[PDB]
Amino acid sequence: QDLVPAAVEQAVPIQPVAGAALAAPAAGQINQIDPWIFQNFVQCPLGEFSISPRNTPGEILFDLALGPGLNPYLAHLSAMYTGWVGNMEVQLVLAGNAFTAGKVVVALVPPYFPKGSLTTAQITCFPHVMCDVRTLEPIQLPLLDVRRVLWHATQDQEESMRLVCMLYTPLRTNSPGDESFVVSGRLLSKPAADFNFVYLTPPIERT
Amino acid sequence: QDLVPAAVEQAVPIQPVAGAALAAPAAGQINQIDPWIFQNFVQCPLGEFSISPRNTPGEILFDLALGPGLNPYLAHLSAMYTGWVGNMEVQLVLAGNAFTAGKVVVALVPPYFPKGSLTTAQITCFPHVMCDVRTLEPIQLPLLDVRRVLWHATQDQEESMRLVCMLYTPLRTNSPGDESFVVSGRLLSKPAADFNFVYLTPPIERT
Amino acid sequence: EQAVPIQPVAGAALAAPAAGQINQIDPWIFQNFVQCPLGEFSISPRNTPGEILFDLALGPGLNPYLAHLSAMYTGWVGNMEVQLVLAGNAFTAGKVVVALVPPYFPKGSLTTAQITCFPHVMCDVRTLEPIQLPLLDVRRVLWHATQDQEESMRLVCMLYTPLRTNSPGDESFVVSGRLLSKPAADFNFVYLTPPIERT
Amino acid sequence: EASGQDLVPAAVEQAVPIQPVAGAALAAPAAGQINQIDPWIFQNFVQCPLGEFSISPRNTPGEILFDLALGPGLNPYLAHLSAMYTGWVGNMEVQLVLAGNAFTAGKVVVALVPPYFPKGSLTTAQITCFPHVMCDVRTLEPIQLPLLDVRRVLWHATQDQEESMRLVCMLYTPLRTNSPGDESFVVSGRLLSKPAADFNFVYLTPPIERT
Repeated sequence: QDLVPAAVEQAVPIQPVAGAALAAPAAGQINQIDPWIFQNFVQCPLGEFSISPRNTPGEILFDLALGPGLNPYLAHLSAMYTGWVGNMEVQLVLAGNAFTAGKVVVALVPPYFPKGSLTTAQITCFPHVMCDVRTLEPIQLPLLDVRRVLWHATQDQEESMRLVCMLYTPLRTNSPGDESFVVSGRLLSKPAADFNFVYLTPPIERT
Repeated sequence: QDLVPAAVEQAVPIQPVAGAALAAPAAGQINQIDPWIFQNFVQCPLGEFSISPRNTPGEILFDLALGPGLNPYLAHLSAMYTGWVGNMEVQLVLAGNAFTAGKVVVALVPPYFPKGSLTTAQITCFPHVMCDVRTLEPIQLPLLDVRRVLWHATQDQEESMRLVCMLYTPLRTNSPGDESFVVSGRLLSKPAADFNFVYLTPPIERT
Repeated sequence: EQAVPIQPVAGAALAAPAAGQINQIDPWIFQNFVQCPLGEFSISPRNTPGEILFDLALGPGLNPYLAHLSAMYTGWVGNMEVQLVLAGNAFTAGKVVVALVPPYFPKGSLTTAQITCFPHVMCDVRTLEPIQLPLLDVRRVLWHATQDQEESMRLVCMLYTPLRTNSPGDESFVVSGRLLSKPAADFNFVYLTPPIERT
Repeated sequence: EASGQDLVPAAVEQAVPIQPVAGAALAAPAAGQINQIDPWIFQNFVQCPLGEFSISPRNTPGEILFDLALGPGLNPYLAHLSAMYTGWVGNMEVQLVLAGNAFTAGKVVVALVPPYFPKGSLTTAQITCFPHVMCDVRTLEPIQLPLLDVRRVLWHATQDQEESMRLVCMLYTPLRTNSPGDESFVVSGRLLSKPAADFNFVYLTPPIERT
């Protein structure tokens, strides 16, 4: 006998990817960061968007890319280093009342996947999480570092794992004053447990 | 003395059915699949429907059937094999605001049950789960493999356990702009812990 | 050469608990390869590769003695053992592939490439000894019923690589092949039954 | 024309001067998932998609009989699986079937040209400069030979624009026959393949339709 539940958490599963352990011998240095940067999220420099009843399902709300540019602290430290390697952790927040119905999908698109058009039927094929616009609490995901190079360079804009958000179900409400109720959405990020820069360097302050 | 609670999870109970353990001696092979296919749901190729205030209670919203056709990964691997056996796991998501009231029932209709008309009084007789249209999180169910044959054939459209969704309680709202508020609904699926194909075969790509 | 990527298929040890009886066969029948009813072909130098030389499914109809015994029982189950013979001297060249298609497969054309994807063997036309290989009873039911031909595992023989020989003014020197079969160690009939007249 | 041993059953694998090459073991700690292909695929050889070719007595020494690059496009199974993932690692094992008639004669050469080598000419003067084998068109047994993943990065994207150690078989000596009558046996050569010990893909993706 057994008993299967009918409601479980989302909890995207992963297989741990190595950070500095791969880039160690081929890098001149391995530079730590302030251990408190791992300790809270912070709004990504571009983590801003807004859903609207005039968005068709399938539209990509945002498409971020793993890197130190997702965290204003890492973005500031990146001026003193030539490259980076490791994982990060993102979270999303929405602003919707009980009148807005609709669901979006946040998926972890890997690198080297053909950058083209994604259908709603495809977006769920990736490791993902489904979030409806009525949620109050933030929703987090691990941005791993699937890569075939030992460590990326900061200033060269390497290709890494992306994170895409698609409007799964058409956002629609009842008929109060609507079509003027953009659901705002924000993104915050913080380095995962295995993030660190690669080579100390004069702060060039121009990146 | 004792104390019985008043609110528990749904958690449909099961008795484990054997997968490859039955089909082992009478099959030429037993082919594994990528162990990561077990690790996330993905929208069923036909997992799309929509409830409307113009649906009478009793209407069947969808009726799926156990098989590799519920998962685009299994559906793709099925071209290299002649048959399959095992269990799967489905989940359902809805898109409703706080104004839509109504409940549906998801039941596991067994094979060889007379394919006819099901009343609302009957739908709850099966192992089922009750879901109201206001739910935010997905709701999952185990699609077991009740069968009297050792293993089904992929290309012959065998008869297996179905999964039916009936509008239990009439979906109705208050009176904002309504009758134009179809509650979208989607289905995702993934192989259970005991799924595998039966016989390697040139990929015929035409199924 | 009897090494194909296949598992041992249980027969008559899987159908025993649900069969009323398990009837045996005259053991002499186990010791004589008999010509299958359509297990014969003849390759010509102009036969294009990819052709189907023979195709035949497992069942009691592959053996005259087994076909005669089938009229006396209700069901049958078990494997068989076949061998291919080719008539070619040392001055030939060309290959023939023999595959084991599963007992559920969309019928139609098979290119010379797909035929290799099954558990198969490749055979040169210069092989003296008969090529032996098993015919296992892959199935979903326990034991097949004698009075209705259901899907069973089939042998398919495809001309893989064309024939390269000289030939005199006549008659182009075909390479003829034949196929013989016999019951395996655990081929049995199920339920003794009065032999109905039109079987 | 007969079953005799007047042929060259040179199934001998001359020691190809090349070290072993690590496969998926290098990309495992860099892939976010755990992936694995059907073990039965590792069992039997199968004709490569473009696995057929033919040698005519009018072919000139130096003509490329075939030139095929390492990747999932060498097995129907692997090619079908490659539509589900994004990236692949590992080596391959290839059998060459050259069992021409006993009245024929001629030799070809198979070489493991490394990546980043300029494609194109590959003249007969330099085909032997690579780790190679010399094969006779009258060989009975299939000639086994490895296809290692000599690479610069961890894995190759399943979109195989990458550079992989391609394998090239070139006609070395002209094909000539010896039978007394008005006919030169054109020999039909085949190519079978199967994944090596630790060939593997990396990251699951939606199985695109038009691969």
